Amino acid sequence: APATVCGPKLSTDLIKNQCVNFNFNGLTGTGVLTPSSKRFQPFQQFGRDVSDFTDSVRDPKTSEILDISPCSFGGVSVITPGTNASSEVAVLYQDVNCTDVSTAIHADQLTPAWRIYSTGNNVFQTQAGCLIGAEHVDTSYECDIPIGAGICASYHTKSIVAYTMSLGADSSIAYSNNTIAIPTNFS
Amino acid sequence: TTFMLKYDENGTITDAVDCSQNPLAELKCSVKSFEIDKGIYQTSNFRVVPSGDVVRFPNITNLCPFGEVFNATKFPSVYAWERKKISNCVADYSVLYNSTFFSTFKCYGVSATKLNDLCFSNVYADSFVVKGDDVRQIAPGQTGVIA
Amino acid sequence: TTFMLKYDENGTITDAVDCSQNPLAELKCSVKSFEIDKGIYQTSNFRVV
Amino acid sequence: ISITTEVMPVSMAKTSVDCNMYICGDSTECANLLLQYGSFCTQLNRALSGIAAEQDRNTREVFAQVKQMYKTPTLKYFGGFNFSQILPDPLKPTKRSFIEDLLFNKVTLICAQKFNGLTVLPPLLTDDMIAAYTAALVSGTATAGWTFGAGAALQIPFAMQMAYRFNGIGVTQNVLYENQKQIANQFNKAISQIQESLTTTSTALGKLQDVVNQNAQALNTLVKQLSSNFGAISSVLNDILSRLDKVEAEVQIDRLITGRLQSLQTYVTQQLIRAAEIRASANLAATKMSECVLGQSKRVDFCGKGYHLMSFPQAAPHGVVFL
Amino acid sequence: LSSNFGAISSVLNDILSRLDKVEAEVQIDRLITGRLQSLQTYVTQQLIRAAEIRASANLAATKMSECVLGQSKRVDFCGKGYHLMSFPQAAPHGVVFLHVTYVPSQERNFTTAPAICHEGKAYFPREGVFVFNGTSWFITQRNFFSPQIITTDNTFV
Amino acid sequence: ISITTEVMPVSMAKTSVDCNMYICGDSTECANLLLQYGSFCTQLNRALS
Ligand SMILES: *[C@@H]1O[C@H](CO)[C@@H](O)[C@H](O)[C@H]1NC(C)=O
Ligand SMILES: *[C@@H]1O[C@H](CO)[C@@H](O)[C@H](O)[C@H]1NC(C)=O
Ligand SMILES: *[C@@H]1O[C@H](CO)[C@@H](O)[C@H](O)[C@H]1NC(C)=O
Ligand SMILES: *[C@@H]1O[C@H](CO)[C@@H](O)[C@H](O)[C@H]1NC(C)=O
Ligand SMILES: *[C@@H]1O[C@H](CO)[C@@H](O)[C@H](O)[C@H]1NC(C)=O
Ligand SMILES: *[C@@H]1O[C@H](CO)[C@@H](O)[C@H](O)[C@H]1NC(C)=O
Ligand SMILES: *[C@@H]1O[C@H](CO)[C@@H](O)[C@H](O)[C@H]1NC(C)=O
Ligand SMILES: *[C@@H]1O[C@H](CO)[C@@H](O)[C@H](O)[C@H]1NC(C)=O
Ligand SMILES: *[C@@H]1O[C@H](CO)[C@@H](O)[C@H](O)[C@H]1NC(C)=O
Repeated sequence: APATVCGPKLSTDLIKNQCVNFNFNGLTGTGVLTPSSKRFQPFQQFGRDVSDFTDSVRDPKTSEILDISPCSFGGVSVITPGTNASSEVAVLYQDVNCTDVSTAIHADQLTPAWRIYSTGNNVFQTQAGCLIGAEHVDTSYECDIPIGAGICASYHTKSIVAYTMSLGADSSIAYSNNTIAIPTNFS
Repeated sequence: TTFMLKYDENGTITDAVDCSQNPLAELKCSVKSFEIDKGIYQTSNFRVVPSGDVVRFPNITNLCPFGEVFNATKFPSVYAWERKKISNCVADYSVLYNSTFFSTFKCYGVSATKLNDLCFSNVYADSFVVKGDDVRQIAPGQTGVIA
Repeated sequence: TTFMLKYDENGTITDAVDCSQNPLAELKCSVKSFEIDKGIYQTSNFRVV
Repeated sequence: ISITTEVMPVSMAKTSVDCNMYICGDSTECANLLLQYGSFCTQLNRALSGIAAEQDRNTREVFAQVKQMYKTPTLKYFGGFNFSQILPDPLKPTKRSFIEDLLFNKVTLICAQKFNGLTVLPPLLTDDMIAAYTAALVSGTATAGWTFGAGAALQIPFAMQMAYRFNGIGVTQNVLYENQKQIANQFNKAISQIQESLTTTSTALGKLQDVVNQNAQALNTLVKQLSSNFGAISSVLNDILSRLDKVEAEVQIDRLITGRLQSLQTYVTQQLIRAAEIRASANLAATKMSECVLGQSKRVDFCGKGYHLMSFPQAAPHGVVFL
Repeated sequence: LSSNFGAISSVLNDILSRLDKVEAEVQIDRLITGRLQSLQTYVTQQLIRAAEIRASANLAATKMSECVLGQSKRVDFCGKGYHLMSFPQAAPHGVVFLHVTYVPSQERNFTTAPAICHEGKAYFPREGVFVFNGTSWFITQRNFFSPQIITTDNTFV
Repeated sequence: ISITTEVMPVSMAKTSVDCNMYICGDSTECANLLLQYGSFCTQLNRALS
C-alpha cells in the first residue's frame, strides 16, 4: 500500500537517464526510469507485465506514472578474420539500440569494459545489433561472415567491411517462344 | 582482471593474454586459443549503472513510533493482546536492535540489518507477556503448546 | 477457487473465468485463452477419498 | 492437373537467452554466487547459439539451391499459364508474391529488451531476401527449369518445358499441344483455388503455426519459471537480497539459482530437440526444392499426390509452401 | 570437476580430509548433485548429437546405396550436375564422396518449334526438341547438341 | 525373384505419467510443496502428451 515506515534515507530526484539504481519503497532494482501512459487506479501502485518483474511504478512523492526498462543488456559478438591473416581490430556487436551504446562507451557504463577501446568511428542500427568497428560499404559481394538481417561482414578494402549481401550474382535469361538453348559441350 | 596464461613443454609461461584489453583478446580467453580461424563469437556482459534513485515515500516524516510501544507500562495479557497500528511515521530501527534489551530477538523473512532500508505499508505491534518456555513458542508452527 | 482474469489496454478487468465451473472453463484456465480452436486438452486431477 | 500446397517448416526462432540476466540480472551477489557452477552459463549460452547458427544453415540449405538470381520476367503469361506467384513490381510495393503475401498474413525497428533476459535474434536471410529467392526459383522454373538445377540455366519456352515434363510421366508430348488450352485453364483455375483455399481454411497455417506456437509456449514456460518460488522466500530475486543480509540469502538464493538453472537446462534441451525436428524438416524441404522444383521427381508421393509435373516454392514465414 | 557447486572446494578428497563425514555429507552432496547434473547434461547432449549423426549416417547410407552402387536420376542429391557415378573415400569418422557429374557447359541459341507440319497432321518428337540450325530442321536430345536426320521413327502422330 | 522382410518401427508406447501421482500421490502436503516449482508438472505432462 502507500508506505508508512521509511528507515530514513534522503530521497533524491528521479531522472529519465538510462541505468539508474532505483530504490523505491520496496524495489531495490536497477534500470531505466521513463514516463509512461499507464492508467493506475489509485489503489494499485506497482505494475507488472507478463511475469515476476515490476514493469511500471507510480512515484511515491509526485504520483507520476512511469515504466521501467532494464539496463540495456545483450550479448557481445565479435567479428574476426584470420588472426594469422590479421590481428587488426575485432569489430563488435551490441544487440542494443546504438545511441544507448555510443553514449555509454564515451562514459564508462559498459561492463565488459575494454581498456584500449577508443573505437568507435562507425555506428550501425542494423536489426542484429550495432556494429562498431565495421565500415558501411554500399557495394555488395557475398556472405562471408553472417551477422543477421541480411548483412554479412568480411575483410576487404584491409579493413573490415559491413554490407548487405548480394545473393550469389544477378543474372538474366530471355524467355522466348521460339528459341531453345541446348548445350554443345560438357565438363 | 581475468587473465590467460600459456605454458610450455618445459612448463614455463611463454605468452599471456589480458582478458579485458581489447575484444580480440576477450575472444582469445573465450575460445581458449591464440590463433582463431574466422567468424563470430560471444561474451554476454553489458551495462553497469552510473546513478541511483532512492526516492521513497514519506511526505509527513514523523519519527520513532515504537518509542512509546516498547517502553509502555501497561501490557495486556496473552489472550487479550493489543495490536497497535503505526501510521505515517518513519520507524528508524537499530534503536530497537543493536542495544541488547531483548533476550530473544529473532526475525522471520526480513533481517534486522536491512530492516531499515525497505519500506512497509503498515507495521503492527502485538504486545503481551508470556513464560520463558513460551518465548520459543511464539513462532510459526509449535502448535501443541498452550501459548 | 482458482480464478482467471482478463485485463484491458486500459488495465481494467473486462472478463473473468472460474476454473472449476465447468470443464470448458477448466480448459480456458489450462490453455490460458478464451477462444479455443478445437481438439482435446488436459488436466490431471482425480479421486478424493 | 491439380496443384497442392505442401507446407514445410525450415527454421524457427533464433532465441538466445542471456543466461546471467535470466537467473539474476539486477543482482551482483547472485552473479558471484552463480559463478561457482562453472560453465552452466556460457555453455548453456553456447548451446542455443549453436541452434541459432544453424537456423540460417537450414535456410541456406533450402533456398540457396539456385546460384545466380534470375530476374522476374515481365511477360508473365507463359503460354496460357498465368503465374500470379512471381512477385509483380507496380501493384505490390513489397517485393513478395500475391500468394506469398497471403501466406505471410496467415500466421500469428528499435530494441525492446524485457527484464527476463530473453531475446529473439533476427534471421540472416530476411523475409524480403527469402521472397527474392523464391522469385528466382519460379522464374527459373518458368523460363529454364532443367539445367537450371544441374548447372547454368538454359532457356526453354514454357510449353516446350511442360511437354517434356509430361514425357517424364510417360504420357506423350502429343497430349500437351492437343490439349494446351485445356491444360492451361486447369492450371489457372488451380492457383485460383489456392488463392481461395489458403485465404480462409488455415491449412498452410497449420504446420507452421505449430512451429511458432511451440516456440512461443516454450518461452512462456521459461518466463513463468521466474515467478516460480523453488522453495525460496519469494520468487522475486531482489526481495531476497533486500531482507536477508547475504548470510541467510546464500541459502535462499541458491535454492532459486538451481531452480533457474534447471529451467534453462530444461529449455535449451527442449530447443535442441526441436532443432533436430526442424533440421530434419529443413533437410526434407532442401530435397523438395532440389527435386520437386529444380528437377522432376519420378519418386511417387514425394512431391505431390498425383504424377508430378513441377513445383513452385513460396516464401512462407519460417517455412516453405511448395505448390 | 573444477566447479565448486557451493561446496568448500572442487577437489573431492579435500572435502573428505577435513570435514569428518558428518559435515562432509552436507558438502559432498552439493558436489554430487552438481556432478550428476553435469553428466546428465553431457549424456543428453550426446544423445542429441547421436541423432544428428545417425540422420547424417542414414543419409550417407543412402548415398553409398544410390550414388555409388547405382546411378541417381534424383537431382541434386549426389552431385550438382547430372550424375554419372560416385566414389566413397575413407575419411575419419565420415565419408567423402567423389560425385562424378556431367555439367553441360557450352550452349548455343536455337530456334525450335514443336510438331513440324508435314502432309496434314504434324509430327510430335519421340524424345526430341525439333532444333533448327541454319536452314535445316533436326531433332536432338536436350542435354547435348547431336542433330539427327528427321525420320518417321524419330517422331509419331 | 526373392522377397525380403524389411522391418520399420513407426510408433512407440503413448506413456503419459501422471506427474503429481508419481512424485507424491497419496500425500497432499507434498502436493502443496510441489506447487512452488511452477510448471514442472503440467509442462512435463504437456511434453510427453
Ligand atoms: C510467342 O509465339 C508466337 C508464335 O505464334 C510468336 O508469333 C510471338 O512473337 C511470340 N512472342 C510473343 C511476345 O507473343
Ligand atoms: C569442349 O571443350 C573442350 C575444352 O574444355 C574442347 O577441347 C572440346 O573440343 C570441346 N568440344 C567437345 C565436343 O568436346
Ligand atoms: C625446454 O624444452 C625445449 C623444447 O621445447 C628444450 O629444447 C630445452 O632443452 C628445454 N629446457 C629445459 C631447461 O628443460
Ligand atoms: C508532497 O506531495 C505533494 C503531492 O501529493 C507534492 O507536490 C510535494 O512535492 C510533496 N512534498 C515534497 C516535500 O516533495
Ligand atoms: C526504552 O528506553 C531506554 C532508556 O532506558 C532506551 O535506551 C530504549 O531505546 C527504549 N526502547 C525503545 C525506544 O524501543
Ligand atoms: C546502534 O543503533 C543506533 C540507533 O540510534 C545508531 O547509533 C547505530 O545504528 C548503532 N550505533 C553504533 C555506535 O554503531
Ligand atoms: C480506455 O481504452 C479505450 C480503448 O480500448 C479508449 O477508447 C478509452 O478512451 C480509454 N479510457 C480511459 C479512461 O483511459
Ligand atoms: C490471370 O490472367 C490475367 C491475364 O493473363 C493476368 O493479368 C493475371 O496474372 C491474372 N488475373 C488477375 C486478375 O490477377
Ligand atoms: C541468345 O539470344 C539472346 C537474345 O537474342 C541473347 O541474350 C543470348 O546472349 C544469346 N545466346 C545464348 C547463348 O543464350
